[PDB]
Amino acid sequence: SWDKDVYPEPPRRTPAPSPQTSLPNPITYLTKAFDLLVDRPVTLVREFIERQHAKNKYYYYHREFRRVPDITECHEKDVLCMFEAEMQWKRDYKVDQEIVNIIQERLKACQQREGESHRQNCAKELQQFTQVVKAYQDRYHDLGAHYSARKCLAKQKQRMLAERKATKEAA
Amino acid sequence: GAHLARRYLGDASVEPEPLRMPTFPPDYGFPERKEREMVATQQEMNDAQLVLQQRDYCAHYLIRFLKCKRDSFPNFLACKHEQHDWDYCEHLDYVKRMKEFERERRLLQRKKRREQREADMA
Amino acid sequence: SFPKYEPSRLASLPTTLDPAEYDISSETRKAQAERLAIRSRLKREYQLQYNDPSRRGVVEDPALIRWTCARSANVYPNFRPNTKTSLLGALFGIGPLIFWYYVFKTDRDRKEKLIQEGKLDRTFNISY
Amino acid sequence: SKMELPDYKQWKIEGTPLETVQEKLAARGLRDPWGRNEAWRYMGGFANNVSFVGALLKGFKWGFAAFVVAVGAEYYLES
Amino acid sequence: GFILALEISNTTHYLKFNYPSNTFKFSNLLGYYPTIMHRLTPYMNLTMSQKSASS
Amino acid sequence: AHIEPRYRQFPQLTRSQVIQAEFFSATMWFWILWRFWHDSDAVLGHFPYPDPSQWTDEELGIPPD
Amino acid sequence: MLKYIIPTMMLMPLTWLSKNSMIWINTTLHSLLISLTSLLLLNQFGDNSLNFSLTFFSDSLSTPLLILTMWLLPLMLMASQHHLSKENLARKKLFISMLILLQLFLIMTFTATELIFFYIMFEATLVPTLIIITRWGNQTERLNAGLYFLFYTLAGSLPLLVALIYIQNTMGSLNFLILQYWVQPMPNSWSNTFMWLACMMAFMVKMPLYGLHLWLPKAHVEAPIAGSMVLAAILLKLGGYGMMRITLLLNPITDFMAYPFIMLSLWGMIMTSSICLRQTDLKSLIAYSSVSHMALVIVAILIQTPWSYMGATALMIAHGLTSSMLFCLANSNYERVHSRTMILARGLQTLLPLMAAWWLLASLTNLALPPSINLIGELFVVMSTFSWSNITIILMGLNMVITALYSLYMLITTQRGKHTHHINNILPSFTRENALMSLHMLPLLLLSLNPKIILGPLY
Amino acid sequence: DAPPLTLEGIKDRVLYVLKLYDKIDPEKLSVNSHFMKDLGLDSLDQVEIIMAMEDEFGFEIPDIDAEKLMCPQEIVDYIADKKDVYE
Amino acid sequence: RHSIFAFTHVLIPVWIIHYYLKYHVTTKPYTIVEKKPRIFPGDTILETGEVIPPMKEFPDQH
Amino acid sequence: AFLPSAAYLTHQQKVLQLYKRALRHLESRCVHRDKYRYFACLLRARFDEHKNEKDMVKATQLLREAEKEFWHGQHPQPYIFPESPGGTSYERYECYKVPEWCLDDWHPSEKAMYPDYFAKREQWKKLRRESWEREVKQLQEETPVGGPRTEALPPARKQGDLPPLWWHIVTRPRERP
Amino acid sequence: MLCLGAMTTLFTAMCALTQNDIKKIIAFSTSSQLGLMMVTIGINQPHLAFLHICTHAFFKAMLFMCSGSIIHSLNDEQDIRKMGGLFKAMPFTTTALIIGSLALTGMPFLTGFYSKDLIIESANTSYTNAWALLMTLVATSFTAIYSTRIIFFALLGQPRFPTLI
Amino acid sequence: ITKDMLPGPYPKTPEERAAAAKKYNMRVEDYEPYPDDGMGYGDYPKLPDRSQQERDPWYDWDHPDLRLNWGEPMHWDLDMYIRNRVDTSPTPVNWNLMCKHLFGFVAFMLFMFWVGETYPTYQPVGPKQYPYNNLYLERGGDPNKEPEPVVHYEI
Ligand SMILES: CCCCCCCCCCCCCCCCCC(=O)OC[C@H](COP(=O)([O-])OC[C@H](O)COP(=O)([O-])OC[C@H](COC(=O)CCCCCCCCCCCCCCCCC)OC(=O)CCCCCCCCCCCCCCCCC)OC(=O)CCCCCCCCCCCCCCCCC
Ligand SMILES: CCCCCCCCCCCCCCCCCC(=O)OC[C@H](COP(=O)([O-])OCC[N+](C)(C)C)OC(=O)CCCCCCCCCCCCCCCCC
Ligand SMILES: CCCCCCCCCCCCCCCCCC(=O)OC[C@H](COP(=O)(O)OCCN)OC(=O)CCCCCCCCCCCCCCCCC
Ligand SMILES: *C(=O)CCCCCCCCCCCCC
Repeated sequence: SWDKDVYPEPPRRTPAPSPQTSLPNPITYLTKAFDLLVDRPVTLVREFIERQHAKNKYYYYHREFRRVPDITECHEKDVLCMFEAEMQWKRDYKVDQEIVNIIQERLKACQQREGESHRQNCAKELQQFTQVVKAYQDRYHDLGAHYSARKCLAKQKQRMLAERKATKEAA
Repeated sequence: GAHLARRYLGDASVEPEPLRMPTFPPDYGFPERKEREMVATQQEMNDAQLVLQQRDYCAHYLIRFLKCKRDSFPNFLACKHEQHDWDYCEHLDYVKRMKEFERERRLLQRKKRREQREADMA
Repeated sequence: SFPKYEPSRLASLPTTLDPAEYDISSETRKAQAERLAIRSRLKREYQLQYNDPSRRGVVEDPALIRWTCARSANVYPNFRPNTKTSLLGALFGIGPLIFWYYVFKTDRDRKEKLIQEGKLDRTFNISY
Repeated sequence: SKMELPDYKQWKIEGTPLETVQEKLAARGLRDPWGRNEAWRYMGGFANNVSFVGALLKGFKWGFAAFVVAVGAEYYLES
Repeated sequence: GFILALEISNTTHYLKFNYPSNTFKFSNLLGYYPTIMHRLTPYMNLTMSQKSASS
Repeated sequence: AHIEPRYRQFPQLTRSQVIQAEFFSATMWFWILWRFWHDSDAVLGHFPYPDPSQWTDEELGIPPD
Repeated sequence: MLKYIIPTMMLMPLTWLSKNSMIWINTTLHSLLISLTSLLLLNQFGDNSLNFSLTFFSDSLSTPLLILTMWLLPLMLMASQHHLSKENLARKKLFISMLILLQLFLIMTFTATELIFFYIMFEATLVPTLIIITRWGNQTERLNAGLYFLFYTLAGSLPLLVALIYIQNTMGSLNFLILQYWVQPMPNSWSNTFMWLACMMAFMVKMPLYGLHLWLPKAHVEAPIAGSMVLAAILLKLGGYGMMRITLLLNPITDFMAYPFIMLSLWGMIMTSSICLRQTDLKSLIAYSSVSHMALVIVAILIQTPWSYMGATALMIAHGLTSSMLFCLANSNYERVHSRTMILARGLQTLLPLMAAWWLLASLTNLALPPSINLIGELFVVMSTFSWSNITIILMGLNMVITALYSLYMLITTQRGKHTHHINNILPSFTRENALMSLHMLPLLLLSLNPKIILGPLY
Repeated sequence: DAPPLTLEGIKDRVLYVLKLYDKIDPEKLSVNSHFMKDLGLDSLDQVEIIMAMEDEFGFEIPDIDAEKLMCPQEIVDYIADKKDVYE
Repeated sequence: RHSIFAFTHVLIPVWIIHYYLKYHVTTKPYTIVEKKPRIFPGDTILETGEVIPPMKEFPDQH
Repeated sequence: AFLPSAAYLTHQQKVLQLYKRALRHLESRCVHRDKYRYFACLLRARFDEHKNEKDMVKATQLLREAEKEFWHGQHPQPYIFPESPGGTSYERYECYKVPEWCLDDWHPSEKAMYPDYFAKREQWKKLRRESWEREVKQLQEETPVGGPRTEALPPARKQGDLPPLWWHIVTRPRERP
Repeated sequence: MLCLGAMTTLFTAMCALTQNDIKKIIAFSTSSQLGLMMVTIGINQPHLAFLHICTHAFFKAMLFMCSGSIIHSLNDEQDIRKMGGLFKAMPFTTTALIIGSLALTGMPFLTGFYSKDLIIESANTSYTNAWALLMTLVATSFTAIYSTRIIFFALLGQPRFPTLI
Repeated sequence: ITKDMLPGPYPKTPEERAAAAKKYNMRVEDYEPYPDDGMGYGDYPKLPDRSQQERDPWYDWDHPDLRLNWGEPMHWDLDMYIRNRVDTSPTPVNWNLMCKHLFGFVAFMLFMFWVGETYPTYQPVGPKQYPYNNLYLERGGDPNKEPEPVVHYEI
């Protein structure tokens, strides 16, 4: 399974089946046939496979990268420090890519789940998507195919000079 | 389709433009004109997942018809009454829109007679 | 009377509406007979090799080899740089390069000028 | 295997529109030498084909009968 | 449409031979569209594919 | 036995193709007449179309000046 | 990378000590073993390239080209062993030695950490290719084709030698890993303009650029089949590899130096594709189609966006497999009719149905049928060029019409229609030939299942 | 579907179409009755006979072959050769 | 062996696809995302028991 | 115009071919059989009117304006027979017409499936290869100097000889393989 | 979409009025129906267009199957001017061709009535390009014209096919 | 094949023209070369620029699909004038009349679509009326802001 906080679903409210006609629908009989013929043998096979899993339990681990100094506190043309800064920046860039992918999945799942009233009932996912796309665009857009932490730092410093000039002219 | 010939081949100053009307106030000619009553709650037609074209002033019959259409499955021919109720109230809404159109055309005739009377009087 | 057929480059004149089709003159008889003789000699030269049991391969066609050699290798040894070829090589060789250069250059100057003025709607554009 | 062709003497153009064609040709001094070749198309089972409203109303009689029976069935069955 | 085309179909049995109009030749030769566009547009490409670009 | 080819004459018909063709033609006309008997408004009209010129100025609010 | 260099060198005593009936089987077997071993290079990371030593390194750009290079050698040995059957034994071993030497030069061309060693290997690949074309080519024009192939390349590459030694004297190094971190911006000057031309024009010739492509419809045509396979599938891609290594150092001047050359490809891929509509020579049609496909790679490297580099490296790998299979199909008909004229042998689906199925599959991969990696590279380049300038879709989309129109014409002229009557030596498809077609097509179809390995260092 | 033609069946059909032609008396006609010499017909009549053969058997005879089929046996042999009868 | 087509081509694929969707696809988030079911005035929720209140009384038109 | 045996069409041949093309296009215009039969006898009368014209310039002129008549009165989509050029089924089965020499390339395990057929093919191939030299020396002893004049071929003049250049006419594929 | 669909459904149904190959006539029929589908997308009725797809599939595949039955029964003959008299000779194909032609033209309460007629009722009663509606109606008349052209030359009248049945 | 049967330079003397015509297997009176403007044709014959569809289909060709004989001098654009490609066959209607009719029909239809767009048909009705301020929250309006009250009355 997954975490319901990073992949949120609201609680499901299905209505009770209230038949008006006396004609029995084929869907309930086919659901009973799918329970007998399909779901129970698959369940038995998965229980067998899971017992064979439980006979030999072992683990893997999620790798933790400790934070090395970034590109701002590396001396210029010092490859032993700015190498580590660049590798850390590439891993942060790949993780930010996956964050934007998570928010896209949230947005698309909200659209399909809310169905016809999706424009009203998915304003929060749209707003979080807009914020994270704005942040990703201000951070990594237009760096080129030869992007680096130096390119990203230069873009950030250009944006900060533009913001400082815009603040100074508005005072 | 005579109104197309009246607007295109006649004059268009007395004929109402479809894209921008009513150009007259809704109280212009009415003592205490009451609003249209919306039966279905906004949350009710929100939770019925109706199309936004279908969330008009007569969607409560549509909610009744869709609940009938769900509850009477597989007998798909068993909700003609609720369908005719919704179709009749959509018909009444269409008659109201025709009444708005004819009201605007008659008030443009009134304004035409007003300006001709003001030109002939003074 | 009847509308005369006006032949074009891609819609040629019919065989029956050509006024040279009805030539009974002896020089046209000689030309048609000599073309018949050439065609019959080439036909006989083909189908002697085509009907050979000992032959197993390709009846080579020097007309075909001649056509491919004219289309491929004979073009430069029979080229002369003159007025016509120079104007056609400048018109068709560097002309479209200049044209697409100015089109794409004007488009990218307009787009870059809109982007660095904060005018282009680049709201969700993060794949590039 | 061996197929027997029918007689050639049974194809006569009298009573067919080939007769009208031959009469309008003899009205201006002509004669129709391929009439008996075309005579089989207007004779036999391929004579008297239906009209277009008879083509559309194929099976209309039994359909109308089944309609009246079903309307009477639902008119009695409501009671 | 059925009535007008039944009239057109019943006139086919008649012994009247007219020359075809430009309306018939326009409806029958596919609005003249594949007769033009499939002769002209490949020509203008393929000559340009040999005289201009290749040779 | 399969159909033998014939020459310049009407071909052999099976009983089955004739009765099935007539049965589906009768099925078509039964369905057309049945649905025309029951629905009768998808063709001829569902609701009456009101005349706007017959409406009073009182219900549309046209004060006489 | 020495675990691949030494087996490739041990292929030389493997072919010079084999018995006279055994020199194809042993080299095919052990070159397939080297190609199996090549998959260990897929130890790639999301941040760090696989950096073996001071001399050799392999990122996710060099790795698919290495796998394709080490896979192409057994396929060239299968393709070339039929028409060299009556060849002298020692000349047969010299041919195999030139192919082995070319693989050896290529697998340390792509892994060269330092750029002048890249240049030495990059220009060392000329000599076996030149010898294969001019010695085992079939016609008279192999000598002129060897002269054109040598002298466009050297006229391009000797300013690259001067420019790389200039970078060595200025930056202090030509290590690519050092130059990732010490790269200085290249401003606008005439000195930097000719710096850019000297760094780029060699790879422009090797791609080839339109207008500089003239060596290719001779060198790809006059070569034997192993020569055409290695020229189309690998040796064009040295230009794109070297561009992706060298445009790191050429910023930001590239953003206005790319403008003529982008035009030269965006119009040129319209022209050469149009040229493929009127090619009577089938092998020349495949050559001009290779120019047409590499023009998109030139545009994608010059516009230098991530989608463009991913589509460019996908299109390089996909075009390597596709054009190699197309030349092998053209040779499979040349070994029967002994003429490269496409209109000669027609209606071959009536005579060779399974080979016509291979023709169909290679045509569909040539016209970028989804979800093949031909379409993946094609599509990503089209996305990045639309983001570059929106009008370019016209020159993209029109290209994708003409790219279909010669691919199926090649399928219709050769395989469909009435068969030629006077040609009667059309043997059935040999097992070697169908094996060759499958060893091209089946990796090209399996790479659609996992395309992330052929999408470069910035996937 | 597609019943196989034989020489006897083609001969029967060709002579049958020629017995329904009102410029040939059906008692003088045989398999070798030459149309211009024995039956005394016009070249226009020979063209109409070959066109009736085309409408009978359903395939066009070209004019370079139509202007040389001058007896019914030649027509039967031509239809035989162009349809490969007695396989 | 009379209805082996309903066993090999249908029922064994229903087994394979149900196992694949139950224990590999629905165990990952947002892979099978279903539209939430339609709720009417007068319904009873299965997961809550909360009766949806019916609509307001109609201004009857006929 | 373009014929294998003759270099040209005679005037009489041109009149016959115009007559046949006019009747086919008339049948395309005049769909029903009685109506076509009426207008076809009328067209036969129009061709019978100028049958006995002795001035060859006048007959050639009448043929020329009759061609212009036909070109104005042609059908835009004339009726084409299905196996006629321009037909719907024209050259449809050419993908199924495999030549005979491909049977030589078969494997002996798939030749052993038909023992009598290939045993009978061997005497056809033997008859062809013993007739070939006799028919080549027949062609060279009968062709005039300067090459052949027409594309016609002589028949087998002797007993035991086969006609020259006969193999790819006799062993052509069937129309429905 | 509205102008393009009305242009297509005019032009192809106009071209179908005078064709003689039966498969060409039914191909112009299906392209005229696709033009009608593009029209009813252009009037903001996508679900009626999809209903017309699902409706159109049945009778148009059946009309091509009836044409193929005729073509195979007449030995690969595809031209309507060599047909006729097949009302009784091919009775089941006659029945199904009449039912398909009436479903195409919009006979009431056959399958084509349940989308196409509604399409017309939505193309009339909408803020529409009026020339597109008028060409849509001219195309609707042309559908009846070429449908009874099929029925008249193929099924009605007298035989025109060759003599070996 | 050898040297003197390959294509060569443009013939100027009549004996060179006659040797060229003998090389291309055709009569001297029928042998026209391309005009010597230096485009790269040389002595190659200008065949009369017809498609291969116009060739006689009932004639027994050496190549029946191409309608082309063995040894026959091929057209320069033979790969272009194949029957899978560009046709030059005579059309029942004149080419200029076809172009005028098609351009007139397309231009008139586009003009009438422009006219009908300028003058659209509609129904004698008002606007469709929606509750809750023309469905403000449904159309994506934010709930923190408040729209102006859109009110519809009975009529
Ligand atoms: C890792 C495990 C992977 C397992 C799955 C496999 C994944 C793909 C691998 C490669 C698949 C193709 C190989 C077979 C075809 C090539 C040879 C051939 O033609 O044989 C005909 C022959 C049958 O014909 P025949 O009657 O005997 O004689 C042939 C006739 O002479 C004449 O024959 P013909 O002309 O009548 O018929 C030829 C016909 C021609 O058919 C066509 O032209 C139609 C195909 C194109 C249009 C339709 C498809 C469009 C794309 C959609 C499909 C892909 C995505 C689908 C998923 C949903 C959407 C995302 O070919 C087919 O129908 C082949 C069906 C499969 C086509 C796949 C796509 C090829 C089209 C071009 C590229 C398209 C983009 C890339 C797609 C890549 C997908 C992975 O086949 C065989 O005998 C099979 C040989 C063995 C096949 C082995 C396959 C695996 C190879 C890899 C080995 C190593 C990994 C282990 C896997 C083992 C699996 C068992
Ligand atoms: C395939 C055929 C075409 C191939 C094209 C190859 C590229 C075309 C351009 C090459 C120019 C020559 C090499 C330039 C190397 C630049 C290195 C460098 O640092 O430059 C900056 C240096 C600058 O000097 P510096 O760097 O020492 O000075 C310090 C910096 N400043 C200038 C600020 C003080 O440039 C030069 O010194 C000169 C560069 C231009 C050289 C012009 C001569 C050659 C002309 C073009 C020849 C093209 C090929 C000819 C053959 C064709 C076939 C026969
Ligand atoms: C919503 C917007 C809607 C816009 C609509 C209007 C715009 C498009 C206008 C029409 C353009 C396409 C039509 C013209 C080209 C048609 C080519 C073709 O199919 O030719 C067929 C021809 C032979 O076929 P045919 O003679 O008909 O067959 C009779 C049976 N023997 O076959 C041949 O001769 C073979 C030829 C092969 C090579 C073809 C070379 C020409 C390629 C043209 C590509 C055009 C690309 C345009 C790109 C636009 C980008 C925006
Ligand atoms: C006014 O007439 C409103 C109707 C829409 C414009 C006119 C439409 C005319 C075509 C439809 C009716 C056809 C009657 C034969």
